[PDB]
Amino acid sequence: TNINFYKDAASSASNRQELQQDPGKFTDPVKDLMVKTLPAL
Amino acid sequence: TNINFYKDAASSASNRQELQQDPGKFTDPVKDLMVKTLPAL
Amino acid sequence: GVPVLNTPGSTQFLTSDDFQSPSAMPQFDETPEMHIPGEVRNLMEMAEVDSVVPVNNITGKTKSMEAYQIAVGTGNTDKTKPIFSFQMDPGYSSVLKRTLLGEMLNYYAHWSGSVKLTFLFCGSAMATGKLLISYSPPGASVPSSRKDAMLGTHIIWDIGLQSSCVLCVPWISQSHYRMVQQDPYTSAGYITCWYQTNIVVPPGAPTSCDVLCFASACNDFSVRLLRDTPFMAQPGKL
Amino acid sequence: KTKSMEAYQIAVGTGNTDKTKPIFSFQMDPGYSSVLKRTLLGEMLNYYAHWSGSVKLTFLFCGSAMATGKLLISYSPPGASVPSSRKDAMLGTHIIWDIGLQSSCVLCVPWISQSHYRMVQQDPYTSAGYITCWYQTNIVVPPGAPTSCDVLCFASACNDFSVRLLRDTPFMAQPGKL
Amino acid sequence: RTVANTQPSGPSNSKEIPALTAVETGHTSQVDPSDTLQTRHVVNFHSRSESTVENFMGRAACVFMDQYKLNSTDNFAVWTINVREMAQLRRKCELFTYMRFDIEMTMVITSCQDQGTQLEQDMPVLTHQIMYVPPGGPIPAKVDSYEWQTSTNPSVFWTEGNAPARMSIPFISVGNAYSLFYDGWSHFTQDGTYGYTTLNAMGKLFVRHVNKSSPHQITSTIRVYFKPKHIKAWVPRPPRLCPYINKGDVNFVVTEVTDARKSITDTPH
Amino acid sequence: RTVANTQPSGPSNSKEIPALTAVETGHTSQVDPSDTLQTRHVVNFHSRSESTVENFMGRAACVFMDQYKLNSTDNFAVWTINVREMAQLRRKCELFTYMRFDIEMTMVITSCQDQGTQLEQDMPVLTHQIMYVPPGGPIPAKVDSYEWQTSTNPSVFWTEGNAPARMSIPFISVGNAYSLFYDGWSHFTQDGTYGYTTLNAMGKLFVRHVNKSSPHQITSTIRVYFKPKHIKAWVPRPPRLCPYINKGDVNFVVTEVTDARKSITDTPH
Amino acid sequence: SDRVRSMTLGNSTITTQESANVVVGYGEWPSYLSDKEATAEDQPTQPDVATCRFYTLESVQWEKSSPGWWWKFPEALKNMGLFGQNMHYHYLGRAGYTIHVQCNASKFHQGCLLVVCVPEAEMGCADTSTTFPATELTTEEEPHVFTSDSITGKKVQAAVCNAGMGVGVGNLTIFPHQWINLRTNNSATIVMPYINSVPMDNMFRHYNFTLMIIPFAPLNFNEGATAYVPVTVTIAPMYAEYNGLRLAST
Amino acid sequence: SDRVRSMTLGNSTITTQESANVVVGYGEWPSYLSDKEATAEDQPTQPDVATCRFYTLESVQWEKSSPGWWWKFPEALKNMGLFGQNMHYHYLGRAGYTIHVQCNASKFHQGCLLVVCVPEAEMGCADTSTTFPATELTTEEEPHVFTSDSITGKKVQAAVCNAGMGVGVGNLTIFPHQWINLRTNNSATIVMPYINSVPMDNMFRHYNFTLMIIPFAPLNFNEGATAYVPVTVTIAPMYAEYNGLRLAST
Amino acid sequence: SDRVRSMTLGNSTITTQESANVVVGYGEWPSYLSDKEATAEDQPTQPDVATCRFYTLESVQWEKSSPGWWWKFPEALKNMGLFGQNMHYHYLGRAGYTIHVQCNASKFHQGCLLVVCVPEAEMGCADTSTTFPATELTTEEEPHVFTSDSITGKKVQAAVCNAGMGVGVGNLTIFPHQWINLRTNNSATIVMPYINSVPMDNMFRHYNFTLMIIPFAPLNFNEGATAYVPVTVTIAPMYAEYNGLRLAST
Ligand SMILES: CCCCCCCCCCCCCCCC(=O)O
Ligand SMILES: CCCCCCCCCCCCCCCC(=O)O
Repeated sequence: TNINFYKDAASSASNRQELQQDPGKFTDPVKDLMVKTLPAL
Repeated sequence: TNINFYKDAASSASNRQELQQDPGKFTDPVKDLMVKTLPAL
Repeated sequence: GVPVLNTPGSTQFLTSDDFQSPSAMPQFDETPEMHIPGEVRNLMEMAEVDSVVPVNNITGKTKSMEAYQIAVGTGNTDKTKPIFSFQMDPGYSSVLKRTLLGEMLNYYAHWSGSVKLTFLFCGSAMATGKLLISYSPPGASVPSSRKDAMLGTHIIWDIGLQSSCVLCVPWISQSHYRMVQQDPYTSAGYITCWYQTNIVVPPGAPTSCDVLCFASACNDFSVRLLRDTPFMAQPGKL
Repeated sequence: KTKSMEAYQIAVGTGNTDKTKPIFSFQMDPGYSSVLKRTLLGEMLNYYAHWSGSVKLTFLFCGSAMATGKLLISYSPPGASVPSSRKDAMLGTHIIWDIGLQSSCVLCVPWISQSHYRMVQQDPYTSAGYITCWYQTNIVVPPGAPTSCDVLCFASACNDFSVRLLRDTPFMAQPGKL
Repeated sequence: RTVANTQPSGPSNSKEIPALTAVETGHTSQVDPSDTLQTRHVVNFHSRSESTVENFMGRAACVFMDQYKLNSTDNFAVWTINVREMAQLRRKCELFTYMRFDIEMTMVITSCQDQGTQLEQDMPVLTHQIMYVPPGGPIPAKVDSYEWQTSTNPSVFWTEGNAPARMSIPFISVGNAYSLFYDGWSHFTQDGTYGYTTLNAMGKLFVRHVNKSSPHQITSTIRVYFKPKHIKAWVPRPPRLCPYINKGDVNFVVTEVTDARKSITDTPH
Repeated sequence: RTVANTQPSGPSNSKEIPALTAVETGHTSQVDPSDTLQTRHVVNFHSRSESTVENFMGRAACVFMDQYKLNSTDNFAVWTINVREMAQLRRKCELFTYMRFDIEMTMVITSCQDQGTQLEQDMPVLTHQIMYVPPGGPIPAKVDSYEWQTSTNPSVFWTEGNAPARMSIPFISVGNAYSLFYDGWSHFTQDGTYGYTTLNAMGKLFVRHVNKSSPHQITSTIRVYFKPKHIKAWVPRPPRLCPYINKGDVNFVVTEVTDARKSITDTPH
Repeated sequence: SDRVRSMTLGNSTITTQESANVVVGYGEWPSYLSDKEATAEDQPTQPDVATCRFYTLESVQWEKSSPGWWWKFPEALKNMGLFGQNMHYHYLGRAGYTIHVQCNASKFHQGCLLVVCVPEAEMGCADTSTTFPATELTTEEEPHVFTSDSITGKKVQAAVCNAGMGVGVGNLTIFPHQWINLRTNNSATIVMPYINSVPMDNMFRHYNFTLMIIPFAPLNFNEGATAYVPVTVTIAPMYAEYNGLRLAST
Repeated sequence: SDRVRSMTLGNSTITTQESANVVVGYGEWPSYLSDKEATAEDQPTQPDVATCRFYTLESVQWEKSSPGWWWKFPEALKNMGLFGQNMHYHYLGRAGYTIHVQCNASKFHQGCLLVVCVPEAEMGCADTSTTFPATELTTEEEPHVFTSDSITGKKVQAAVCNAGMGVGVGNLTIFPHQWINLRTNNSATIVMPYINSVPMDNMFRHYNFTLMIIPFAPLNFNEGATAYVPVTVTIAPMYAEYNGLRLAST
Repeated sequence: SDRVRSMTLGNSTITTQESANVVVGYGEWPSYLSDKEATAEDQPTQPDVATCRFYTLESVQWEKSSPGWWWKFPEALKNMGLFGQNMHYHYLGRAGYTIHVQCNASKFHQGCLLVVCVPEAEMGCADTSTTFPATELTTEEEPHVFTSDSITGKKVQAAVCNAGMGVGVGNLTIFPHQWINLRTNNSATIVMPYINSVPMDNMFRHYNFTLMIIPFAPLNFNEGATAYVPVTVTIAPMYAEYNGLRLAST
């Protein structure tokens, strides 16, 4: 299952069950918050 | 036994111990309930 | 590492094995499941549902629609003769082999349960008659007289408004599972339909009425040993 | 024009000629459509075999500040011919882009599909719709402003967007050892 | 989980007429042998196991047999991935219109060592790369093309003499089920590809020898066995009586409804 | 973990103008189909799985194919260890400037048994030593040199006919990430090696036959497959449209932005 | 009584005096696509009565020699009211069809029709090598007749015994089936819900199902009885929802 | 700001950057016909997005000499999507139209359009004795232009000063009116509800209203400015409800 | 309003009246290297205002035919104040650059610049076999212009379509990007933090990023408009920290 049989951390199965996502790094990189429901100016 | 050694759900043994059955989808598809002990009309 | 002794079944591709295997695409987001009506979680459900059987499978009639049609007539001739006769076992009987229960039987080697044959009178609404549909358990000759069929299991079908009598073969077997393949040991009985009374018709109605037999599986029905179907023969690459 | 910068430039003009003709037209499916195959969503689509989600095409008017006009950017769901009249495009999903201070209208294709996941590879079954831009009104410009203004289309993925089946990209072809 | 037990019955003269039903209703009679006839109390320990669609598809069957050689397009085997290529599993899958099954492919590959004038040179153990190109992906044209670099395409890279390769595949259909039967054209103009070929376009399977070359021609046969598991059959269909003719369409030659018997009253034995 | 569900929408005549945005801001609009148009409440069970960089790099792809022979420098294969040798995984890794991935190498080695005049002598199972020399370490010059004594260099010593060798490698970059793209010169004088070649100097991989010699020439092909796992992509980049020309530099031949279509209004079908 | 029936879907209503119980397709009543099972983000067009009404198709004479007929739905509903209009003006469409086949015959008429809604009845070509055109299977105006024997050419294999899909016609009762036996029934109603893998599909390229009316017992009437016995299909889509407003497709 | 606007009725959406406040017709927002005010007992067909979407009509060039144009709704919406299809397939129809007239002009363009929805703008014949045919006032394809002066013949009196209804055009602001002044406005939106005496009326014989776009100040642009200034009407029926499914009328 | 902006990093200040929101590089604001993420044990030299100020680079005329320009930072900041002096006198340097590109154009000017900070934009040689010298890509004095078409020689591939890195220029928006559209924007500010694998790197051998200003829509102005439209890069390193005081490198 998820048991790690090798002591080294790199010698483990890929973390394919991690679906963390932060698109705001690329889609919303502006300093001032931009709301879609207001003019962008 | 029933332990799943692979993270992906599809990468598991077939569910050969599931014997769920609903023949009423095919044998009894009529809207009005039909009881064998009464005339079908 | 961990001392592991390989069993004599190692490194084999057993077809019927519940062995977990690595995923081709790990963490693959399968398309969300929707409630598609008619979810088949067992093919004995499609066996249970009725299926017109080719009772009149005489040469040439299998090509046409008359294979399912069971001919009945308002004639004194051949009234002491069966309307039809065939073998009960859906596995190898010509009538029942390609029907829903039979097709889901030849995919298996053993079958158990009560076949129920629903007989629909596809004739004139004023065409009234009494038939004697009889399953005779094996061990004796095929019924050649209506009395012989009456001596076995039978139901009198009084054709009327319902127009469909279900002859439920009550699983008269010496073994818990009859064998789908043709073997005399698990050979089933004989289903024969006769005239308990003539098919009386008014002068304005056709004498040559038709009957349809629907061989269906009951709740008892089950199949135990899977096998490749003999019907689906592949001569070569498609 | 693919070699030059005019590939991205969507030409618009203050001329009565060809006003009843689309500003542009192409296939919605980013997998195989020539316009959308090498873009960010398309390039991250041809690395996969199935794609689902709402493509949103942000259209930036790169013209004169006093160049004001109304466009009709329309995604037409598949099953019918490519829109050849502005009315046909209006019959499908569409947004009227009133070019102004914001200068960018987002045409969000609302995932009008018969299957949960369209296929990235070109197949008629999961074939997407057609994105066509027309003139709802001419690009009115002052006498001191250029008539041949430019528009940039930004195809982007929404929060709905996902890809399901990974595959080697057809774009990256290696003839031999580097 | 066993089937319903045969309830005890007795003589009856009532208005219930359990045998008398109507097929005009379209409802198969739910009658039991206790209803029509008189039956003893039989506890049916028989169970509808191995008849489950999960168990029925559990039997792994071949779907793709091809011969690809070592030392053109004959050095690797191309498979438009469909269950319909082999009739044995095709008819099983064609028992249901829609089956949402996680398919477990178990490649069985056996080298042949083609009969030639010289076959005195022994090649080391042949490794086999079974690459899966998703639909629309890069399709290799040579056994050493760049497509064989499996950056994203899954590949077992199975070696001969070991356990048969097996890579379970999830449900990859764009729709919510695998349409084994699809009476629909590829294009909305109702012109194009008619049948399951339209919706059941699940990519291709390219099988090659990882070994660059051999002194003598070796034509390994890739025998792909598809085991459906986690199946969700949704619309049952009858088995196709007619023999399968085309692997991309349901086109068939007419066949008799059943094996013809001499007479309507002809009961052998 | 599923993607955001399409919230139900309706007719709207307001000053919100969700469609009207500004790309001049550099912020991609966060609008949804419910914003611009009127959409039904659709619960999106679709998930951004297999699109994760962890899952995207999970697909193992070749990075190094070379032919080293049995019975000079052609008896062992030398690999300056870089993902850029094979274009399939290189473009995947070049989607991000920095990727902190524990790389899982899975060597696939297949003997070829080179076609010669005499090939009637059968050699026993060939063992393969895949030694990794860290950067600056002792590089072997012969197949039997002292460097092959793996006092510190890791080596699988894989034998043919078994499961493909696989040795997971941790994050070994001197920096805190693998700079797939590095617009920097090797020397501070801004003269030397420009590109990823500077920072991505992760040693060499020498592959040899542990067997001393064979009666006939056998040229086994080492097919190194790199599976990144525990990846930390940190600066995304577009895929390289141009075909890869050099494995030590980003140098490229100019290529069209996309497949040219007949017209700006040319919509096939 | 169960023989009498009345269905008032939309403006049009169907009243019958000898009609057995209606065969709900596979036991599940049709309904609008739920948000859980929806994959299209467009706002669904749901005409409750404009499109969800009984459309009476062309009536075909059930001759003595008639082997069968088939209608391909929803493409058979083209040019049939606002359901056909919404088909033309929408990329994706879902509907649960309560087909009602009317076969008015006297008490002296012998015959039986398997009125079966086969979901995705992929039809076989008459010549296996080629593929038939769309006109051969599409049922826009007239039902496509199953032939009593095998035919050849760029058409649909119309062998009634094989039901055109290489499948035993007697086993067609596996699909939602109702029997019009002139002894008892004169009309069959099958309330077949939307049956497809994808929650919504185009209504032109893909035919959601085929209504096959197969006379298992051919019409048999003595001289003096009405010879023109019509088989009239009256199909009413239910809970019809369309996504993807687009240019009309013709 | 009030200048920016976004209307997402149906699939089609309209986004504007210089658009004044939308003129709700007579201050009442359109809605479906209530049971209290309903006189037709048929089940109303209410496509929420199939018919209630923005339909972009033919764009007419605002010339310097253009005196005005008129569209007759809902008959101007014939052959325009499922709204027109439902018009054809229904005896009675009700809709509240949020017309959006787009006139994109630069900052150097002088002009002003009275975009006014006149309910029941009965048009006068050019010759008072006779009555004009339907083609003269109907706006199926192209806007019918008001003439600068008086015309004669079996047509509609197109005198712009009299607005074609014998009514002072300057007083047309009595009806729901919005001004497209190229100084400030480039688009006018009038959300006109269903306006008729009968709660539902046929959409062919009776035109619920007429959208008259009257240039009070003619388009004035110096040389070098865009001469093709288009006046594009994008009308979106809202809360469209139809009763009386019938044969398509053409 | 969002259009007005004012950045007072260091002594120099930048005030703009039409400037969209500043693009923080990848959503993370620059900061001094934390002790957790620091690998150099030298005491960091952190001039808060001596080096962290707006440096106005050479202004390049945006011609109609100009395909693009690129600056290679921080090497483009050589000989630019105490930031360049600290570059010369330090082995390792980290800085978060808030580049501000000023393109003052009138309301009659048509054009759009993708001002994108590409981290580690490895440039391709014009001839793939060889490698270009440092002068070809370094931007010490003047921006290096992207060519409209392919060039040859020991230089940098300056094909604007491939952005010099074999990468689709239209996809360059994947990196921190801001658009100077003369319709709306006259200046773009990208606050790009220190972006490198190593926490601190030499500022000569390695260019932390490249500011590529790509005119996607070429400058289009009618006769009489200002022809010299300058593209002025004003880049301000923020939180600039240097380790390894050494002999000045020239
Ligand atoms: C070698 C690793 C990857 C294996 C991928 C091969 C299997 C692809 C998926 C097959 C889907 C089911 C078969 C086609 C659809 C159908 O007709 O049911
Ligand atoms: C045989 C055991 C040892 C295996 C060592 C081989 C792999 C060395 C480490 C590779 C690091 C990642 C690839 C190079 C850096 C990059 O460009 O990402």
